[PDB]
Amino acid sequence: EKLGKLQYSLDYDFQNNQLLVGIIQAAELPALDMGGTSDPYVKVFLLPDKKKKFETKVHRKTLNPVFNEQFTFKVPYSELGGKTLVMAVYDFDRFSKHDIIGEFKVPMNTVDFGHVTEEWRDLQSAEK
Amino acid sequence: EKLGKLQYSLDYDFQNNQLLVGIIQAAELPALDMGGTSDPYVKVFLLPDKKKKFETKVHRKTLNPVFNEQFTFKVPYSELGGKTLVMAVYDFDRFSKHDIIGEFKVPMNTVDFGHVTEEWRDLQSAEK
Amino acid sequence: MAAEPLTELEESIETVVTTFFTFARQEGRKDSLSVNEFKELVTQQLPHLLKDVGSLDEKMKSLDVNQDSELKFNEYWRLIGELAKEIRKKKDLKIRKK
Amino acid sequence: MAAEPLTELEESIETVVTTFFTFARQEGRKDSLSVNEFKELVTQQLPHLLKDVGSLDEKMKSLDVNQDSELKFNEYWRLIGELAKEIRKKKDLKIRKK
Repeated sequence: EKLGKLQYSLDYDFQNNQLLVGIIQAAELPALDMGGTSDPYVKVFLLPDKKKKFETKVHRKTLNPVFNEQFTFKVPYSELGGKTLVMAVYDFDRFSKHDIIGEFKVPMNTVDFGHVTEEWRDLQSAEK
Repeated sequence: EKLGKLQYSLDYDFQNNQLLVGIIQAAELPALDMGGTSDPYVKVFLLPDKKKKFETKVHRKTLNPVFNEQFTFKVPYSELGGKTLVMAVYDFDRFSKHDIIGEFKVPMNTVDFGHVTEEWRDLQSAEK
Repeated sequence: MAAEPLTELEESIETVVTTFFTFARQEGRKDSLSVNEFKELVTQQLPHLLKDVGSLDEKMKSLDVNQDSELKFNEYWRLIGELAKEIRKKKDLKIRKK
Repeated sequence: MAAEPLTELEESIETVVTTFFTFARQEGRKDSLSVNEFKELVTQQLPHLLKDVGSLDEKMKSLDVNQDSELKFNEYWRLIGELAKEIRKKKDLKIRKK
C-alpha cells in the first residue's frame, strides 16, 4: 500500500473544544483521470461518532495539491480517547466511478495534545 | 486558362487620332475574395509605348460588372501597327495582396479600322 | 441517378450536421444545443474522446460566449474543434496515447 | 502515431485527418502542410467551399502564427475551422485582433 506522504500540522483549541486539522500538502499521489492525472480531494470521515464531515476543495488535475484546508474536529478533548480520525483522499475524474485511492488514520488516544502534532505521515492505498 | 468572356465595341477617332475603347461588361469572372464576390475592375496596359494608362471604376462584389467605361487610346492610328494593347482585370478586397486574375490582348496590326470592332472576346487567366 | 455522392468534405460535414440536428431538436429551437441536448450528445456518442460526465457545465461555460444555456451552431462547432485537437494533443504533459 | 476504430463522431473528424496525411506528403514530412500542398489542396479539394484560391498566401500567413512556412498539426486545422463557418457566414469575419 502506497499513496505518498502527507505533511500536516495538528493543534488543539480549548475555547471551542476541537482539534485543528490542518494539512499542508500531499505528494506521490496515484493517477486516476486518463492522461496521468487525478482530481484528489481529501475528505475526513469518522467512526460511529460521525459528528463531523468536511470535504476539501476539488483539486482537479494535480498530483501534488497545496491548499492547506482547515478541518474542524468538533469533539471535546475529553472525547479524544475514544476518537480516531481518518483522512481519505477521493478522486474526481468526473467520468469513472472514482473511489478512495488511499487513506490514513491516527488514534487520538495515543497522541497527546500538549502542543502541536506536526509530522509527515505516510499514506497507504487502503482501497474499499 | 479561363477568366470568362468580355463584350466590347471598339471605334476609331481621326479628329484626335486615338482609339475609343468601350467595353460593355465581363462575365464568368472567377472567385477571389471571400464569400465568392471579388472587386474586379479593368486597368489598361500597353507595350513599351506606355503612353497611356487609365484606371476604371471599382466594381465591388460582382463577377459581372456592367458600367461600360471609356478609355482614350491616345496614339496615332498610323502607329496601330506597332501598338499592342492589353486589358487586365484586377480585384481588390482592400485587405489581401493578390494579383491580376486574367487579361486579353489584341494585335491592332492585324485589326483594320474600317468601321468598328465589336466582338465577344474570350477572357483567359494570366498569372503574373 | 438520384442520391449522388458529393465531395469528401461535403459528405463529412453532412454527417456531423445530421447528428447535430437530431440532438438540437430534443428540447427546443432546432439550431442550438440546450443544456440537456449538449450533455445528451457527449454522454451517449462520445464517451471515449472526452471522458467527462460530471462536469459538463465546465465545457458549456467555456464554449458559450453569450452564456444563454443554448449553444448556437458556431458555439457548438467549437466543441468539435477542441475534440479534433484532443485526439492529437490529449494530455501532452504526462500521458497522451490514443 | 495512428488511431484504432472509433465512433461516428470520432471517425467523422478523423476522415479529414486522412485527407491531410495524403496531401501533406509531397514536399516534406507527412505531419506538416507545406506551401505547394496547401495550394494544391485548396485549388482542388476546396475550390467551392473556399471561395478564395488566389489570396491563399493571406490565409497561409493568418494560419501560420509561427511564420516559418510550416503548417504543423495544429495551425493547419484552423483552415478547416474557417471553411466550416463558410457555410453559415460569408464576409462576416477577418476583422483585426492584436
